[PDB]
Amino acid sequence: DISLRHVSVLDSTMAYRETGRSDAPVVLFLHGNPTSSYIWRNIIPLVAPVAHCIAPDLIGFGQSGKPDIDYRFFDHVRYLDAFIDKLGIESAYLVAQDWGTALAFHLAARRPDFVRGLAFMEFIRPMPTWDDFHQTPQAREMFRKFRTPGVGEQMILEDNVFVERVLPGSIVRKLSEEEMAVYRAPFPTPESRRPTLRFPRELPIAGEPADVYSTLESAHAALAASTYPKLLFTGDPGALVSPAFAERFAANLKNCRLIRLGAGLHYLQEDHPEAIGRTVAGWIAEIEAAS
Ligand SMILES: [Cl-]
Ligand SMILES: [Cl-]
Repeated sequence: DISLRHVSVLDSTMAYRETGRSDAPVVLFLHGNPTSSYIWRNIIPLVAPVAHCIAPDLIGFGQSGKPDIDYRFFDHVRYLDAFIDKLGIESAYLVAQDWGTALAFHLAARRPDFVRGLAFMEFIRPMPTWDDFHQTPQAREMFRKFRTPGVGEQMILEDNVFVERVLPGSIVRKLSEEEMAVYRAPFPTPESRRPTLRFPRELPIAGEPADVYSTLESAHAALAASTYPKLLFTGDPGALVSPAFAERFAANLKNCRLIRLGAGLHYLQEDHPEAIGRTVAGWIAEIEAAS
């Protein structure tokens, strides 16, 4: 059974999904834009036998509160940090996708000993040019429009394009009507959609925004030097991560195994939950037995 809980955090509240035996290591699942802990619903039960699974809804997403903030990357850093402290988590495996990987990389860079292992996919990295972002002309044009004043507000705040187009368009299988009802539930109003507009405007592309760009460059330098166990999952063709890029990226990290899932785009949990869950569970069991 998965439980949906709430925990007071800073000036607001955060929801999180929880399951697993509490005497096992913690695994923290970190979603990105514009999902929530719901995207881990078919993975968490498969890791539950070996770990204490904790999957928060980032502030402003899912069933978490909606404080009056900018929802910058650095805001998410503060709320996630506060969430981890409030639950008393002193060390954890991290499982992450999209902006959840930026949060995971930055957490690991600040507290390297916190990470028991990092399983990541479809991750954010500093992108020196627009040619380094994604793979398709239509994605490049759309995210350029997100980052254009006025245009981005119309597409995302008024028309909810990140939830209604980018999310189902970046998954191979068809989402059910109920699944899309869940994913749009946090975002019924223009004002509620602010976090899904701020995130693409935070993506580190061509040096902007400079603070995120610098921060993720440092995070990736720490990642490259780190020696904790790592799993990089990839889809084909993928989206932010192509198979060929994943192969080189993992081969240039220390202690990183590459898992090729097959047909996938950006939100790989919706196309390969059992492969991801079973692989993570076996990887944790391996690492825990090795102690
Ligand atoms: Cl996600
Ligand atoms: Cl984004």
